[PDB]
Amino acid sequence: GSAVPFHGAHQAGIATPVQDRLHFAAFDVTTEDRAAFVALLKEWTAAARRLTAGHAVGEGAYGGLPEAPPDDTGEALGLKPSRLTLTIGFGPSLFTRFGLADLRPEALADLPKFPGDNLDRARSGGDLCVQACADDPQVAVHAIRNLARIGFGKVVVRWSQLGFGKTSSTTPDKQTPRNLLGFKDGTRNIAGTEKDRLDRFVWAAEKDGTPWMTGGSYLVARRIRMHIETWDRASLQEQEDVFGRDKGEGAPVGKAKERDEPFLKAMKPDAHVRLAHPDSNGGATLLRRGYSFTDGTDGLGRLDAGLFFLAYQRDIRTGFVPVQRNLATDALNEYIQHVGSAVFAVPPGVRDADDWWGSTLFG
Amino acid sequence: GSAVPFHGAHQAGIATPVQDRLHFAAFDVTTEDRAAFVALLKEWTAAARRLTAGHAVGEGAYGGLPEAPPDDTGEALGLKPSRLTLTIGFGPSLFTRFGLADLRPEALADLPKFPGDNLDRARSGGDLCVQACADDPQVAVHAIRNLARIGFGKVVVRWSQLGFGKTSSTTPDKQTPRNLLGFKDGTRNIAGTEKDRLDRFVWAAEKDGTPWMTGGSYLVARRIRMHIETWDRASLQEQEDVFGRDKGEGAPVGKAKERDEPFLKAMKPDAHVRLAHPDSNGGATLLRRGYSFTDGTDGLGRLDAGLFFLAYQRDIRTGFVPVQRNLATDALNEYIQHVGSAVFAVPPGVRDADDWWGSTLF
Ligand code: HEM
Ligand code: HEM
Repeated sequence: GSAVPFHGAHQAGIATPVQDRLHFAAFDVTTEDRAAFVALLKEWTAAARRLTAGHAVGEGAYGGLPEAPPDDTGEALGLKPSRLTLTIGFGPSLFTRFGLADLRPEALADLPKFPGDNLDRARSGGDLCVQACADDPQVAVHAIRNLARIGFGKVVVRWSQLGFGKTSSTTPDKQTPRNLLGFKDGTRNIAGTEKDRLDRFVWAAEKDGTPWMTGGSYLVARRIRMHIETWDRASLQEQEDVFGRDKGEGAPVGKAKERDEPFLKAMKPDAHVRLAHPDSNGGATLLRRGYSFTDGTDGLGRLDAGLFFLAYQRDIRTGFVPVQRNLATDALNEYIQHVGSAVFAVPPGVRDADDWWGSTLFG
Repeated sequence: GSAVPFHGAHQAGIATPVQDRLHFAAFDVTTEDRAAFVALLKEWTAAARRLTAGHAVGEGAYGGLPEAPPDDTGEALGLKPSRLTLTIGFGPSLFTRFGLADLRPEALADLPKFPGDNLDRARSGGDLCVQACADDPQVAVHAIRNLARIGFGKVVVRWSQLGFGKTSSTTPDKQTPRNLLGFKDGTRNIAGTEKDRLDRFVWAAEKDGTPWMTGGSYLVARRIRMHIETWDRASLQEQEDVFGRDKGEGAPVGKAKERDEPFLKAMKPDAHVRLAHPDSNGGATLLRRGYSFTDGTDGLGRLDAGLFFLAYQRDIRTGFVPVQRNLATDALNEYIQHVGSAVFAVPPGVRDADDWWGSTLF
């Protein structure tokens, strides 16, 4: 299909079909004035309604007064909506502003330091995020560029990441995508069709303790670099032993098919799948919605490439934290490094044409 | 999703329809052994035949000996060829090695300094380049990665540039793409069907004075930063005056349709199209084939944005040089800065399955 509806009980871009491309941006707030910030949220919501339907923002990209700047910067003219979704989230640091300190959710927990972390503070944190997903990267970039422009004077862009998954024009919808290590990635995940599993593991409930967040979720972002040239010198057996699945079919060891359920005892004790599996973590289960990246080459000639990992969950303390803690001895650690991090509370959806992003928090 | 044929009188990736994604790499050579370098060119050619057909390199991505590394890194398994083209070029610095000094073509000229240039030396130059273009970014990264792996110990990556979306056209029958300033870019180019114009302006000929380059071309690459804060506060009229075309349709000033011919005297004297047009430059004409980029933020609260400009021509001295010199007074200069530069000789095509990249030189 061509467009994804913007309105709902939940924000789109979480349980809705995974699009081919990502532009993720974190913003910092520069105003102290609550009223001015609320005004921005309303203007952003109006723009998002236009963008997700394939229309220009405000009065358009051309045809207005010649002596005024155009309302829309124009680089998406002639393109389709491209299944664009725009998903907003609020960082812990937002809650030190506007008198919000007592409304920070307990489920919006600060992450501990994990072994091997090497976080760049410039590419970590942020007061706000917008996740822009679409099948055409120019559609996603146009959205971020215009939201940043509307917000100028009240917010700045802290850090930005481009990503890619599959190319849907050429690649069947049911084929699992491969990551840049060459392994199928996504086999055992929560799918958007699994209503009950979403209620149990992804959406915040009223009884969880923070009423304004009912129908929202909690997001963890990790920029994870791969040591590509080291990995490529490893033997085939070493690579398969790191994961506990074979590289060609992606079946669990001792099984024949990708979707065969794993027998954890046949994998090495520090294999990634064995450590990450819910049965190893008291039942803890995540929705993964991440994207590959390749940014260029670094000063030594090496490929700057990896996984921009995104996980959604009902509570950070019972989702990402236990699972990542259990990866302390993962065989994969030799070939990766976490170099950026942030956490966000993703509010409930925009109910109808008169609602706006953050209305349950701000009133 | 289809394959583009690899063999021909010319390399693919020039007159070919422009693909959605770019991965460009420049390499420096680290061996002094001519025979070892020739062996690398042959192994690279064999890999390129596989990659452009959607097959894995060497003996494949899996099912070999458990105790050896796979020949192919595996991340393009199950993907279509996706119009992958691989185009190789040789930089001026290459000709200081392997006894090649007297074979350097005259048409491979060093560029002069241009006013406004702020060139980063680390993201400029290179002994050789590979341009990988495809509709799928994973297919393009896979090709560059596997070529670099095969070359370990003989070549190193100097610098690379990814392009997320095209800003050029060799197919006038299809929609012209927009750059990040919001204007159509590629209306008046050279089309892949225009055989006469390609022979006059793009392909090198025997009589030009370097026999080994017959059927090849010359490439200029310029990395250009865009001052999008400054641009986004300009009025609509200011933006249109800079180019000489309207923003919505992309028609020449005063006309109704994109593809109507420009009437240059109705444009401002410093308009980009007026200064760049062949009629303003003694007939000099280019094949433009560039892509947009964004590499994160600038550290000052804004998105970074630019255009990786690529031009092909029969002689650098009669193509890019005169046109860029004429852009000294361009109104666009207020909004852009050139921050990287490289030139390359692009050899002729790989004729058949016994031929190899660079065979006419070596
Ligand atoms: C570059 C980093 C990573 C790579 C390359 C990677 C790769 C993979 C692969 C190939 C699988 C098996 C196929 C599948 O079920 O998806 C897998 C499964 C999984 N990964 Fe990772 N992963 C990475 C990081 C992480 C992180 C940071 C977490 C959580 C903190 C995580 C959690 C999981 C989970 C929960 C599973 C599914 C296990 C199961 O239920 O069978 N992964 N990963
Ligand atoms: C960021 C840099 C640039 C931008 C945004 C830009 C934009 C444009 C636009 C919008 C057009 C009109 C549509 C078309 O015919 O393609 C154009 C035309 C053209 N540009 Fe540029 N351009 C840039 C840099 C350059 C450079 C560096 C050169 C060559 C040195 C160049 C050469 C041309 C030529 C030859 C034309 C066609 C003129 C004609 O025959 O009508 N441009 N450019």
